[PDB]
Amino acid sequence: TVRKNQATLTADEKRRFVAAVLELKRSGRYDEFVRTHNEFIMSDTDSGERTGHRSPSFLPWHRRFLLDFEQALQSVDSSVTLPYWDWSADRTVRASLWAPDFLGGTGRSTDGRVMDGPFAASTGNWPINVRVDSRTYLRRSLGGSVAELPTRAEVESVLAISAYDLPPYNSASEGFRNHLEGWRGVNLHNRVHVWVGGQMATGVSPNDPVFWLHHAYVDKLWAEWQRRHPDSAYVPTGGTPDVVDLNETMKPWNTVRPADLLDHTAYYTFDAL
Amino acid sequence: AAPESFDEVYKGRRIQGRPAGYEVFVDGVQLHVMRNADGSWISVVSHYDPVPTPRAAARAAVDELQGAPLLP
Ligand SMILES: [Cu+2]
Ligand SMILES: [Cu+2]
Ligand SMILES: [Cu+2]
Repeated sequence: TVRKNQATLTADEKRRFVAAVLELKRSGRYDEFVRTHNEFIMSDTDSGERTGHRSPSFLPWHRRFLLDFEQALQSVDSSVTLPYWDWSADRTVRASLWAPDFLGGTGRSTDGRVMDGPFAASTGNWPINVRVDSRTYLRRSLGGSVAELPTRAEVESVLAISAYDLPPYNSASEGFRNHLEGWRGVNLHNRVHVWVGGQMATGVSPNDPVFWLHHAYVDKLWAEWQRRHPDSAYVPTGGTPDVVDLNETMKPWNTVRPADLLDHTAYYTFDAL
Repeated sequence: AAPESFDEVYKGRRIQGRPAGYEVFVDGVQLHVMRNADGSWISVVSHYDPVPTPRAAARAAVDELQGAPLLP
């Protein structure tokens, strides 16, 4: 399986991806992914146990999470794979990504409701069930809460950091992981969530299909980082409380460790790295 | 040292905060909030956008909700 840049998908590839996503939704499997992410984002804390976020395992965790989703998508249409969104390149509301034939665009000013695309509430095909408030429609406010998406230069500065992560291994840490996550520095991953707005800026961010494309690229950036620093590897490597060490297993799966997800090629490759 | 409690009406809605390690409520409905290592805060309705204080997080929630009731 090859994960391609969303901007390069053919009309038919976009069609099959959308159809597969909508089916996971109809069957009720999609909402469970949304729930899983929210539950973890709400429990991962700087002071205690953290697995999915603000911790060294943020990367392998979302890697495995995306694999689960891609596998579910493939169970619907075996030809489908997770595309990625290079937000440093496609940074305007005009990117093909936000077209009605793909993900739809930004929400209207009154209530942030997305009005076009296959995930607009009006289609009757994308009810927001797993939520934190009463609104049951997809919402977006592209570039509303934050002016700009990260630039290539800013991404490069983060990819230059040699250390994977550093004690205290949380949102206050220096190193690659935390800068990519965004809690410190120019802010990459976190700022993108904020830029999209709507459900994407909340704990139930997977409600927006763009969630998968965003994380597929963050995941690609980790792969590019490993290429830049072959002498650097996942840390910690043993005996660190509240943090998932290299050879320790990760929740919710329990049967996989960060050591099993370091090499993405065991599961997929990119159109270009 | 946990932050001080607060109570006010922001944009027509009542927001309250109090040490528990801290709880926030919007119109009586609890809002999940978390404290970052650097002292800033985030809520479930803005979990990737740190703000300086719990009240800032409650105000951010009311902003985001645009009048919509919070779900327990
Ligand atoms: Cu996440
Ligand atoms: Cu939280
Ligand atoms: Cu994320």
